[PDB]
Amino acid sequence: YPIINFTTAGATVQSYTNFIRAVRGRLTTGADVRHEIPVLPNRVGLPINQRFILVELSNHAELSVTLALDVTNAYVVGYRAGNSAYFFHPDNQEDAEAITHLFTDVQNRYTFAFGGNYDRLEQLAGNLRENIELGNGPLEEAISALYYYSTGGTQLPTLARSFIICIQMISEAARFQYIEGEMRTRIRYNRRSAPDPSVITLENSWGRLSTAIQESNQGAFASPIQLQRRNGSKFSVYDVSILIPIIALMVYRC
Amino acid sequence: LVETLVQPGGSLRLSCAASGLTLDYYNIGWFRQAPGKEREWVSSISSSDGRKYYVNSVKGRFTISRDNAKNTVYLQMNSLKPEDTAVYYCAADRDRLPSAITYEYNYWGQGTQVTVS
Ligand SMILES: [Cl-]
Ligand SMILES: [Cl-]
Ligand SMILES: [Cl-]
Ligand SMILES: [Cl-]
Ligand SMILES: [Cl-]
Repeated sequence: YPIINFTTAGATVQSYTNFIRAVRGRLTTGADVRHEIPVLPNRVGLPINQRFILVELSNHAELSVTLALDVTNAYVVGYRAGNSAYFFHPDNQEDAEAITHLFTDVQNRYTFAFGGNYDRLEQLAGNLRENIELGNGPLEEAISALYYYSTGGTQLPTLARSFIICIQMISEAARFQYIEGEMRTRIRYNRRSAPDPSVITLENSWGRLSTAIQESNQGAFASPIQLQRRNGSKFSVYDVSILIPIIALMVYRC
Repeated sequence: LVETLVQPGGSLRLSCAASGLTLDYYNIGWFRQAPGKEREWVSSISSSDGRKYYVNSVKGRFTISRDNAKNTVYLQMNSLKPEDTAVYYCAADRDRLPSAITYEYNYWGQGTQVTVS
């Protein structure tokens, strides 16, 4: 599978931007463009050898872990650290076959009983996305946390918090230009902060926006979708034009 | 201070420039604000392309462009309508592409009252 390497050690705005761009490049190899936005392929007839992308993450402590991303939805499905691989619960039997092709050289394979959706991971982390800080610091710590999970040195809450970090800084940044821009500024000013409600509302709406965009009549939605501005005010979206600057990838609906 | 009249179907060009900013490496966006309303995104141009973005209601009427010779970004407005009356603002940012979702940008230009009669 395609591998993208990124290190938090000395990360800059440019190196993070190059990283997200390469992830987007690998995710959209099989995408087609609807209303100027690439649509990720759906799983039907998508060859197994093209189902996943690998993201290798290092930090200053010279620890590395490898995430596996699903090209149908950009989401993290599992990861490898050393001789151990951990996968989220697959949502059907076809996906369970799919993940047997990841990390086939590890001696120890484990599938969590739970999925990797935000509501679950926040239950396990003991905190909501609103109170989990993001940035180069949080990501570096998440890498260490993932690395030592096989070792027995990471507790479940810390592990779920690290997943929440990785998914937002990689999967959601790949999906949304706005969220990539937010991570760039954290790096630019060397600061960590939790995402705001507008980021969270946008993450929650990714599937619904994809539906409204792909079912639209040359841009115009059949019905409006409410989004949240960063200042907290809420606004209706009636057309794809407003979303083109914000959203980089869509999930298949057709 | 807002700078501040056009006939319906008329033209107007606004300028985005600041002495300290190499705009050819910024994302530029334009917004407009009616008296009782919020600031509405109009159009953006990306730094790391020449890629231009428009709200549907100005497509074919407004054109955004960069003049790298004068380090300036322009919004050319044609076929203006009374409904386009508003204070117009440009914004610029090295990291964020201006959009409707946020107003947090490194640079906000002075407003210009545009009044179509
Ligand atoms: Cl680091
Ligand atoms: Cl693999
Ligand atoms: Cl489990
Ligand atoms: Cl909770
Ligand atoms: Cl939250």
